[PDB]
Amino acid sequence: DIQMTQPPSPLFASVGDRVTITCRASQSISSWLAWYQQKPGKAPKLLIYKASSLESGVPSRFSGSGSETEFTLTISSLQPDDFATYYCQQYNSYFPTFGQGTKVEIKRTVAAPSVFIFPPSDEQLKSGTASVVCLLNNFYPREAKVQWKVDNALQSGNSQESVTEQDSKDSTYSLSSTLTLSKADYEKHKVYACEVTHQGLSSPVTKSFNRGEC
Amino acid sequence: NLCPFGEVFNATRFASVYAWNRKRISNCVADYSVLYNSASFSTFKCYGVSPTKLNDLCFTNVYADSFVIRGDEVRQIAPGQTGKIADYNYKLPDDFTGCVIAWNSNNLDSKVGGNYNYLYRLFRKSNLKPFERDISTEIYQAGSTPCNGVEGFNCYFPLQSYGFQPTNGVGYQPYRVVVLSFELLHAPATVCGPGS
Amino acid sequence: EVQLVESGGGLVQPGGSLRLSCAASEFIVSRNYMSWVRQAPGKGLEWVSVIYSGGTTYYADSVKGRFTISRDSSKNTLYLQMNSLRAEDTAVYYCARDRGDYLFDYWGQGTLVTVSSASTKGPSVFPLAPSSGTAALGCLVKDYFPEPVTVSWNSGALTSGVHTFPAVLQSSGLYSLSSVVTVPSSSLGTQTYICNVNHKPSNTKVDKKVEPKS
Ligand SMILES: *[C@@H]1O[C@H](CO[C@@H]2O[C@@H](C)[C@@H](O)[C@@H](O)[C@@H]2O)[C@@H](O[C@@H]2O[C@H](CO)[C@@H](O)[C@H](O)[C@H]2NC(C)=O)[C@H](O)[C@H]1NC(C)=O
Ligand SMILES: [Cl-]
Repeated sequence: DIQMTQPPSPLFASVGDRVTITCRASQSISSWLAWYQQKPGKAPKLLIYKASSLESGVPSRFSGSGSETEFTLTISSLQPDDFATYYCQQYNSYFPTFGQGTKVEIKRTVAAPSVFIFPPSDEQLKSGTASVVCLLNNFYPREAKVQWKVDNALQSGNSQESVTEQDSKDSTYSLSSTLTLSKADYEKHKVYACEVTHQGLSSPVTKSFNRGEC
Repeated sequence: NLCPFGEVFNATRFASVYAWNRKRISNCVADYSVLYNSASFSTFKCYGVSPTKLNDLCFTNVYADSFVIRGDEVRQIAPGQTGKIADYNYKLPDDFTGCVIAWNSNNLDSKVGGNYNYLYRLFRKSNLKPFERDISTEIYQAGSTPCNGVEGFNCYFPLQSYGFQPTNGVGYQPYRVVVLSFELLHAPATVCGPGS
Repeated sequence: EVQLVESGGGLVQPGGSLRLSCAASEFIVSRNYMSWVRQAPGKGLEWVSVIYSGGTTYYADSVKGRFTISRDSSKNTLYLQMNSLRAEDTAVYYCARDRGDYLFDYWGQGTLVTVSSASTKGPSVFPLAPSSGTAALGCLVKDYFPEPVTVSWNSGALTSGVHTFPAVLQSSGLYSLSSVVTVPSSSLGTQTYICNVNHKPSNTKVDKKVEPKS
């Protein structure tokens, strides 16, 4: 196959900015490249074919460039309705493939998260499992590292994360991360902590509790 | 008096695949291993005949079809294939007796900024019959609104350009193709090899 | 005017079958390149199958032998017969007009297909209790299926500060979700906070009062 790589999300811009989204084909596809735009809950719609030809209908602020293995989508002045995900796609080969997509979300000032840790409820422990939850509230930008630590040992492979969509009132994110343990192992350990790394914090903020201790 | 193979293989202009050329060859002597032994072709597949024994054989007539396609489309020039080319441009029969010969022609056929003289048929309601040449330019109606010869949404010019360009993708580069068909009818066999 | 409308999607167990359907208008299915493209939740786009107007059909290797594309020109309808479904086939399936060479210039809105062996189950609702200006509290809506649930606070009276996170799919095949709210820590012992959880598929309605721990 041919693998299409785009940059990671999100891309932060404001109304009026000039935005460029790149695309990298793992081999030469000459100029057989397409660009699609997708809003959440809606199907994609085509913007650019043959790498640089505007689809009939698409506003003129959209433009495409490139050949061989590197391509570029460009929005001269970003409009309010241009916040979406953009996929590239090589066509005119035996099997088409898309890039993973690049989402362009709203730009704001850096905001550090407020961090909360929640122990398992006595209700849940009686049922045999323990979920420790760590909340990162209203932060910007999207990138944030949540490191679980149990009796000071860094925990990997037993936590899951979920992020809210960018807030419409203040364009921040919130993050929930659940660490899941058997009840039996939950009580083999004393200190539970999550360590939050984010560019709005001078140093990693840690919130912790000692199991059983009020 | 030799068969005018050079007139087919060494023509300096080739046709678009949708409008493939056909030279009908007859009343001549053909040394096939002139082509067989030159080793200039990235493809030389024969069907229903042994390429070396060809110079011992006679046929009523031989047909040489020629055209340009993409390198990665040369696989479609074979019996039993499907795809844009096989279906809508040039179709071999399942019982094909002939040879399929191809070679990379990027030097001659790739034009900077796109060589928009080489086209293929992109839209067609139905698959071609074998050895059918369709040169229609009727506007293809993809919707329920008749097009009345005017392009527009759902109203597509049926042909697409290859736009052969300098590209480092070999599959995307143009190849010149010669298809030899061997016809054997209840008539004189006017196209013979050296040995007979 | 022009339209592509998918249907036939829904919930099915691994090994099961499902026939997708795409009713077109103004587009004539039998004269177009008609495609199916799918999107796993939160993932990218994957082309599935094509049917040429002339009859030729192609398939992604991930579905060869199991899916079959077809059409009924009497009904101006495209079909996708999916056999031997696996969980990895879970996606929104889009019907798209391919304008030649896998250039998808018109997409239906899509129909979701969930392949799972999980049993339908209502969630358990556990408290995320506030700790000793601003306090955070929440609800852990754990171990339900299928999607979705809804979460309110104080039957809607509380809406400011509320983040209901996207559900994560656990190793067990069951979803889990958190709903949190930040409130003035002064109100903790004076104001009552209840989360109202609704999971229609199992006819579950739960109201959990969240309060600080003694
Ligand atoms: C296609 O042409 C090549 C090369 O031919 C040259 O240009 C022609 C216009 C004509 O003037 C030739 O005399 C030129 O040589 C042919 O290959 C030659 O093949 C002969 C036969 O074996 C050999 O003696 C020569 O040395 C070759 N010369 C070169 C430059 O390759 C080739 O056979 C022609 N194709 C066909 C199908 O006839
Ligand atoms: Cl192709």
